[PDB]
Amino acid sequence: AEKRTLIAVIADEDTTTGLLLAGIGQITPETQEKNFFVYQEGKTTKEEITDKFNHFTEERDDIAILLINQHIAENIRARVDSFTNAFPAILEIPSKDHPYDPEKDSVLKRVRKLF
Amino acid sequence: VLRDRMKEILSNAEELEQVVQLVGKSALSDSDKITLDVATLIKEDFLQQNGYSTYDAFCPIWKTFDMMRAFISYHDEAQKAVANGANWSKLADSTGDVKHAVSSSKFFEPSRGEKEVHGEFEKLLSTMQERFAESTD
Amino acid sequence: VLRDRMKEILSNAEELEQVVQLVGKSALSDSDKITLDVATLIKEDFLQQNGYSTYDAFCPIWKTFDMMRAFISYHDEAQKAVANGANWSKLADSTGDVKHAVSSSKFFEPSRGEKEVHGEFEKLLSTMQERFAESTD
Amino acid sequence: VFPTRMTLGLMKTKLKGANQGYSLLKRKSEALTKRFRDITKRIDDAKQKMGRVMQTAAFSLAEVSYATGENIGYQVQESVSTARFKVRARQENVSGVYLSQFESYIDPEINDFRLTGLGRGGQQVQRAKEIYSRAVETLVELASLQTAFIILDEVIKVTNRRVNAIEHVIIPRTENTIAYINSELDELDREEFYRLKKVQEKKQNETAKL
Amino acid sequence: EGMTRKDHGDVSNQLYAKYAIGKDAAAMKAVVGEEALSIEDKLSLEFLEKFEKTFITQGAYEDRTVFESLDQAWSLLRIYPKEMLNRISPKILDEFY
Amino acid sequence: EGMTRKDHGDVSNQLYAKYAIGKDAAAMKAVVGEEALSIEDKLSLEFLEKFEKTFITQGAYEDRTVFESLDQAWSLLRIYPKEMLNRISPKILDEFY
Repeated sequence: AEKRTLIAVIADEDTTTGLLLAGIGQITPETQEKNFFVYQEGKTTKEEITDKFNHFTEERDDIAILLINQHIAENIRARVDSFTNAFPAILEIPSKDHPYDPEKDSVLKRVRKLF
Repeated sequence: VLRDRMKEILSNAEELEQVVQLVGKSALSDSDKITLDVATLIKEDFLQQNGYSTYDAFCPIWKTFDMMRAFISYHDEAQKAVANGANWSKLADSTGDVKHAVSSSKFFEPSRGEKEVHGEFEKLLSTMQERFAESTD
Repeated sequence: VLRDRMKEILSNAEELEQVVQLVGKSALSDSDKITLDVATLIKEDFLQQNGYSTYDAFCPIWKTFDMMRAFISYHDEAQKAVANGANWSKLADSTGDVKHAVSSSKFFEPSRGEKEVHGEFEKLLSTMQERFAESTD
Repeated sequence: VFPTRMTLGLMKTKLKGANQGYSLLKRKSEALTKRFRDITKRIDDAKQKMGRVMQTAAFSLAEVSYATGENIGYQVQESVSTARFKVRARQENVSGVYLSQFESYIDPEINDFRLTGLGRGGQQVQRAKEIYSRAVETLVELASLQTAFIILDEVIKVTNRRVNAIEHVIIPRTENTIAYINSELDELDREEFYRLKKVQEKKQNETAKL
Repeated sequence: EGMTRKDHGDVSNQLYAKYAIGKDAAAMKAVVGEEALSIEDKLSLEFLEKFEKTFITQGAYEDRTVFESLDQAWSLLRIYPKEMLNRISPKILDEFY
Repeated sequence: EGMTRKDHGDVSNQLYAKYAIGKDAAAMKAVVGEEALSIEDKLSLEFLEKFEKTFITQGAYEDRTVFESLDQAWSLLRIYPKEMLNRISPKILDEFY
């Protein structure tokens, strides 16, 4: 229903800055927390990506679409595969310095079973 | 005229009902809901009668003509409104006040005059058209 | 007290089974999974009198009662556990030994502590208690 | 097991129900599979389109940051406390089932951000936002299709289950019940005729002989 | 009258109508699932159970006045609006709702 | 012959098959909607009502031979394209569509 209007970001630093220029994330007024997770290569933890994914998918239900870079999604693969709902939607889009690779994409794995 | 149309509503309604049970519907065309809805009314006003309540089973042949006349008219406006655009939920809700009155008009029998065509029904007809306009726009 | 719960379990089992068939085991709730397992166990351990070594040995009302204490106990503690958050898989694998024991209990001759309460049945009651607790937190 | 009298009336309408329902479920599956093939092809395309739109924009953002001489992304995160581009949920009927769709609307909470003033280097940052606002919008409209696609996959499974269920269980259950009751019902009727006849032969004979 | 009310035949009729639907709502659940079920059918399901284990379930040394029976019946029947109830005169249903 | 056409057999085939698909189309429509209905179904939806209201529906003193029946057949069929009408020889069709 119409109660979800936020876009959360899991993306690399430069990509998250861009998305934010367009304006799609924010610091919520009901919880004081971003709707974005700023990530850097080789300088942030594998655990933190996990926490963010859960938080936006299951402990937040006001996120409409969660964008996630395939490369970052890969780190936390178990958790991406395991969220199977459509509310919120989970959408892997190609990461930075990488074109479309079908082997990192959680949704395409679901589609394989049955047609 | 009405008679064929009374039969026509009840017939399509029957068929639609097996399709709701069998497939276990996830949607309906906006017209078909109207057919089902108009049939429910037929059930109350004619089919539900009690032979020891004489307020709930008595009508002269003309009174019967006027009540059925009202129904067949409601179907006729409703089919046009979807066609000109308007959602079913819009159709049902905006028609509203006259829909209650026709439902509840089965609690009447001649007692406002020795007359077999009443002001009760004649008033409803003009108000029903007025309701239709609202639904459509 | 045990007879009433026992009747209920079988009565629900049949109905729940019809949903597994048609819809699949994807429409179930967790407590309903529990009712399915305990039921399968009852089917085998009382109703079957077919051997696997020896045709089954004299079981009295006293023996029969102990079996009922262990099945009914399994069901209560397990449903509490799932209600209170816990894996299905954790609970079923854990009961394990206890299930093998009740199956084969009837082949063994009556009195194994007493006719009244066997040591073999007495000990399971503790095992369930120990499991319920591990599961909960 | 079942009545031996007038199971035929309820059972007859079930049987017809079943074969009629089956045919119909097949058309609903055929429609669901029909759309499914099409969206799978459209979605793979849309992944590359989004990849590119993000990448070309993303690089321009990288260039703007190194050329001016400072890292902007920190300042941008601090300024933002509303989301400009938001979405409105709507249901669109595709096949029997309603899927969820998103239509973006742009709300004027914020126009740019209050951080640009970096003299000559500041024009590079202002322009960078203009290029990105347009890129994000391509992603969002494309992103809507992704949502429906996950929704279709969940529905098809319920639908494949039903088409099997009717054929395999219901239809032979109706057949066995109707025929077995039909056969018992006719038997009661036939034996009666034989019993009436048997006593009447006794009667006829007795009358006839002197 | 004076230990069986006027509303007696009215209330019976209503109690059967909600029960017919409740029985059917069980049947649609078996075959398809929650696919042809809805807010109306879901109420009816609740109705079929509450009625079965409260109205019909009594003792075998319980003496129940025709006045008692009617009082209990109305209490149970609160599950749908007044406008969904039209198997009863709108006069009677206000007094005894 | 001389009181039928040889085109009689070809039209009996066409008339039959489209009326059957139309019966299927009615049921389909109700589930899918009109906002998801197939373009072939729409032609079949219309065909169902015209075959009933022209070929079947007729007056209590109307009279028909095979030629008259045959003219009315082609006006129902005209609405389908030629490539959906393929149980008919290309000869007949190019003359009566």
